This record gives sequence, C-alpha cells and structure tokens, in this order.
Amino acid sequence: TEYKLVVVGADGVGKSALTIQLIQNHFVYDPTIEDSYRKQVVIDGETSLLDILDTAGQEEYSAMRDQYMRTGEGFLLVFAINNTKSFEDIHHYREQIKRVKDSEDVPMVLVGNKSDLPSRTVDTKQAQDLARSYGIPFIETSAKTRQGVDDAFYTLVREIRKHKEK
Ligand SMILES: C#Cc1c(F)ccc2cc(O)cc(-c3ncc4c(N5C[C@H]6CC[C@@H](C5)N6C(=O)C[C@](C)(CC5CCOCC5)C(=O)O)nc(OC[C@@]56CCCN5C[C@H](F)C6)nc4c3F)c12
Ligand SMILES: Nc1nc2c(ncn2[C@@H]2O[C@H](COP(=O)(O)OP(=O)(O)O)[C@@H](O)[C@H]2O)c(=O)[nH]1
Ligand SMILES: [Mg+2]
Repeated sequence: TEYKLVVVGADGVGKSALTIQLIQNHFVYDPTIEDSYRKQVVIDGETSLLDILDTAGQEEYSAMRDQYMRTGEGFLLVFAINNTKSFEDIHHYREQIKRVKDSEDVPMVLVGNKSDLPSRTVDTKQAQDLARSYGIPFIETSAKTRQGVDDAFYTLVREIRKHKEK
C-alpha cells in the first residue's frame, strides 16, 4: 500500500522542516528545493509507504506542474501561526488542488505550524473554523519540537482511506 502525499503552503511556513522531521527525525533547508521522500510506516495496523512531495519553487502553472500535482492523493495545507498572510493564502492552495484533481472532496488536512513560537497572529479558533468550512481536520504542529508531526501525516492517510471508501 502506498500513499502520495503533497505538502503545500506559503514560503517559510515549515513544509521542509515538517517533512524532514517525519522522514529524517531531526529539526533542520534550501528554500528553493522541491524534493520527494519515502518512508515505510504502520498506521492503525496497516503497513504502508508514504511518498511525500515537499513543494517549492517559483509560482508557475503549466501542464507538467498540474500533472505533478494531480498525482497527489492527499495534501497538507500548511500555514504558520505567526504569519497571517500564510493563513490567508490557504484558500488559494485548496482551490488549486480542487482545480487539478477535478473534484470537490480531495483528502486534505489543515496544518498550523510553528506552534512552539510565542508570536502568534492566527488563533486556534480561526484555524478550526476554516477547517470546519472545508470539512477537513486541523492539526497544530511544531517541526521544532515534533509536536503534532506524525498526527498531521497520519491523519492525512486516514482522510485518504475514508475517501477510498466512498
Ligand atoms: C502549491 C501549489 C499547487 C497546488 F497545491 C495544486 C496545484 C497546483 C498546480 C500548479 O500548476 C501550480 C501550483 C502552485 N505552484 C506554486 C505556487 C507558489 N509558489 C510555490 C512555493 C509556495 C509559495 C512560493 C511560490 N513558493 C516558494 O517556494 C517560494 C520560494 C522559496 C521563495 C524564495 C525565492 C528566492 O528568494 C528567497 C525566497 C521560492 O523558491 O520561490 N505560489 C502560489 O501562490 C502564492 C500566492 C502569493 C503570491 C501570489 N500568489 C497567489 C496567491 F495569492 C498565493 N501558488 C502556487 C501554486 F498554486 C499548484
Ligand atoms: N520555531 C520554529 N521554526 C520553524 C518551524 N518550522 C520551520 N521553522 C523554521 O522556519 C524557517 C522556514 O522553514 P522551512 O522548513 O524552510 O519552510 P518552507 O519554505 O515552508 O519549506 C526555517 O528557518 C525553519 O527552521 C517550527 O515549527 N518552529
Ligand atoms: Mg522548503
């Protein structure tokens, strides 16, 4: 069993740091580099391979990019709790996913990262309300302390399994 997971969101939210915590178990990363990793995990008793695409690069839209994004089975929509503009951008990323997947119910999880920082600008309640409006889970994370990291990825695999049952 394999799951193709894609991590999206604004520059500097922690996409690479969350990916590296899951894959390499340490808190680290060249902001311009887009790369993929695999990890074998057991989630709710099921062994699976997670393929994680950590997105980066210039904002560009093309047939090849719409094709690389379309292969994602589930998406983490990551914002940083100290960056209001990254939270405001979440609607854009959710819309792009829905556009390339040609579907209204693509597996997604809303992730509020940098939960260890004291300089919060986005309240937990604003994020919970946004996730409820989308019908998706909201997970608070810190790539620095590892709070919520496995929960964000594993919850996205559970969202994919629920979608496969429909
Ligand atoms: C995600 C997607 C997507 C899906 F999910 C699903 C399907 C897709 C299909 C595609 O064809 C295409 C995409 C898709 N690719 C890329 C996107 C993107 N990138 C990509 C990443 C994320 C932000 C920035 C630019 N990125 C960076 O890596 C920025 C840095 C690290 C900055 C460096 C540069 C050197 O100097 C120091 C800083 C960089 O290397 O350029 N930015 C935006 O939007 C940004 C906002 C803010 C400004 C205006 N713009 C419109 C809204 F207002 C939001 N969207 C993107 C996008 F949709 C999708
Ligand atoms: N304190 C703290 N810093 C983080 C956390 N996640 C990422 N960072 C830092 O924020 C910056 C951007 O992180 P990065 O992973 O490159 O973001 P990306 O551009 O979304 O890939 C780096 O300096 C990271 O070390 C976190 O949860 N807490
Ligand atoms: Mg990165």
